[PDB]
Amino acid sequence: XNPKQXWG
Amino acid sequence: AAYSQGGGKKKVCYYYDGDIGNYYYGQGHPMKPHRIRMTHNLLLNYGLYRKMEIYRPHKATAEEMTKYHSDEYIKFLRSIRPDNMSEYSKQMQRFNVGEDCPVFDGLFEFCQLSTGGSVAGAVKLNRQQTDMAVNWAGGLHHAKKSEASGFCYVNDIVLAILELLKYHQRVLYIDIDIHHGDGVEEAFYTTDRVMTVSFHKYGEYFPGTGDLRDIGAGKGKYYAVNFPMRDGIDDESYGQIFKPIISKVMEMYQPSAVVLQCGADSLSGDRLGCFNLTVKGHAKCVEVVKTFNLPLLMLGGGGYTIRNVARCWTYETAVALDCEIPNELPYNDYFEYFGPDFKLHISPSNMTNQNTPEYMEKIKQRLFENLRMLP
Ligand code: NA
Ligand code: NA
Ligand SMILES: [Zn+2]
Repeated sequence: XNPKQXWG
Repeated sequence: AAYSQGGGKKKVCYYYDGDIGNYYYGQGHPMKPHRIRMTHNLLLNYGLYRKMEIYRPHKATAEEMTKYHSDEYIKFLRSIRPDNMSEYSKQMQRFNVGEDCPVFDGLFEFCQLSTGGSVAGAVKLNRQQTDMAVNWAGGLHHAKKSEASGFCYVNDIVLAILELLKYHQRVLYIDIDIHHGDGVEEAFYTTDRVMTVSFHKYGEYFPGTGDLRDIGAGKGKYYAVNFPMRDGIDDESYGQIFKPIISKVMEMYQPSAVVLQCGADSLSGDRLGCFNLTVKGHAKCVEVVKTFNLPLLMLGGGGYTIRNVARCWTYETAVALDCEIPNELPYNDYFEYFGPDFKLHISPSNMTNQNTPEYMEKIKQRLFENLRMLP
């Protein structure tokens, strides 16, 4: 759920 | 007591630990337990403590948590620390810790206080000693039986619902976080004793579940309800579907207790969200649920623009208390966070609402068809 990092 | 008409002001018990604000997820991490302390300080400075009972939760024990979570996962959460991470690289991946859900100092204690507030509130409701229990540190709806997810490690909601089920045949869960309440829905997907209702952005968006065709399974078929939404939903669009759906759910399911997750990342301007609700539009959901006059556990959740989280949960506490509070913010320890306006209520943005009125009515109509299938 973080657009800035990872897949979430 | 046959004269009761279900009105009246409600008794509210509120759970907060003054240590909660010091837990730190890490540099740049959007989840900030400090927002709970900001909320608390704001509502103290509005004087809302004069109108409710304030309790410090206990630290929920590993054993309380294994009423749902696996023993191995809770043992891991109790053991892992920034100083021993290197030795646990395999377990970190298995339990999905160390990326979105970091290891941080006091992780387990943070879980214990988050969970303790929700379970303590549930017990207070079961004992018929309050109408509402509030735990803004809870609502961590993504945690799964054996893994962290979505900044959530221990699912305090599932644990609180398990506690309510000791005294309540049917429990209704409602989730207005912008993200699908997947951990709660998964826990109860195959039972009719918990109906889960989630409103959320759906499509190329975390966690990827919550299609309106996900309706539960086995004895739980028709007891999961999902309302998938697009970017930009506003107060008017949300309010025109929320009260009709919840009213129909109340009519068909007749719960005896309700858990409302009030994740504030559905507000306009959230760091991670893409909706356009105001604090008033978000809090209309609390007003709607509150009018059914059922035992109600109100929880926090997401919310990543922290001045607006504090506004939202302060105003929703006031709503629970039927207390009008002024728009002009009182001085408080975090006053500079609320500039440049220093007002309680927020304005929506000019972002486009991709949820057309026809889309909203059509999804509502499809969910109404599913709700006709309850006995
Ligand atoms: Na939701
Ligand atoms: Na269910
Ligand atoms: Zn969220």
